[PDB]
Amino acid sequence: SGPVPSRARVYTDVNTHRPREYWDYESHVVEWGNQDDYQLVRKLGRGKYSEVFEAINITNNEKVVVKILKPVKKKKIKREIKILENLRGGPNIITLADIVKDPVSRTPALVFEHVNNTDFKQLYQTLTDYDIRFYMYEILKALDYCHSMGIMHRDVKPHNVMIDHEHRKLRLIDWGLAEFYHPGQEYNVRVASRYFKGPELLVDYQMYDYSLDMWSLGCMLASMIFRKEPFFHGHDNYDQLVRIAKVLGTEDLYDYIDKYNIELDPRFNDILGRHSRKRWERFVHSENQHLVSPEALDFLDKLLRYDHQSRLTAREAMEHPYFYTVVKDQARM
Ligand SMILES: Brc1cccc2nn[nH]c12
Ligand SMILES: [Cl-]
Ligand SMILES: [Cl-]
Repeated sequence: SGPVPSRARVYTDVNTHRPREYWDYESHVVEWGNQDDYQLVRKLGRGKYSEVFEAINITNNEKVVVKILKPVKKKKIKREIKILENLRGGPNIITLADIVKDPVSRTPALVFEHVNNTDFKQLYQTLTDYDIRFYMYEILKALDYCHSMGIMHRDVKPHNVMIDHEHRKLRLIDWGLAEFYHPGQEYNVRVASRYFKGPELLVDYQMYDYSLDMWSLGCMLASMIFRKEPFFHGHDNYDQLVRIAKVLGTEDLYDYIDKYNIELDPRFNDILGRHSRKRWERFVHSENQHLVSPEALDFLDKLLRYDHQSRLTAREAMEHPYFYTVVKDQARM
């Protein structure tokens, strides 16, 4: 018969208990402002597939970031707006300041609070042990918040984390793939960037939850403490699962597939083979050993599980011994 159903271990019913308007983004009515309140200063480098500008609010001479929404379903645009409005003011969440259309092209754009175009990817292979712990804890505050608000990010990766290293400030950005969690909803598995895709995405298990973000976070942590970018380096989406299976082992993979009665794409039958679960010590060498501790490996091991239900929640992660010194230093401000 079909795949075995799954529910989030935490924040399972939070959208059900909200008014319909909170999560029913298709029925959201946007008041569209005038892009002529803003003057674009310069294009920010965000890849071939993104149009983001530094701009000035000409009324108050404030710096902002403008994101021009490349043509895409109006439903996706409402979804990102409604999620950004719901999360506005949450810890380490980017602030949506305005929603505007070009008066001529009528192209929709999002206006955000200014952040420097310094993403985590530029910094996260040069950090101290303490700074990896510090910024991981700041990312967890954003994830525990959006999860508690019934939202999964689904595109957690270094490029989507903006850091002001001088002020030790972080923002989680690009909510364009984010969704509301509803118990029993089957989601699109064609989300996230290859190297950060959870096993649920790779084996086509659609009834996933907030725990997807916790896999992505584990991939980022592994890349940082082992200085191995990316940690799971697949040629394509099929090879991605093989790269995972060569570390996590095939026994736990086939147990996962059996537990949720997953129908494994036939292409997997040749390429997964048979692999032991590897000890993390295998990835430790003289140029990363200063970032690796028993605490870091214990924490990483609890994020990188095939079974999405087994992974730490954001709040459980924030309680791990890996963050004791960060928590203590925060309480003393
Ligand atoms: Br770049 C950038 C900056 C601020 C918010 C953003 N949301 N998506 N990309 C963003
Ligand atoms: Cl990235
Ligand atoms: Cl989607």
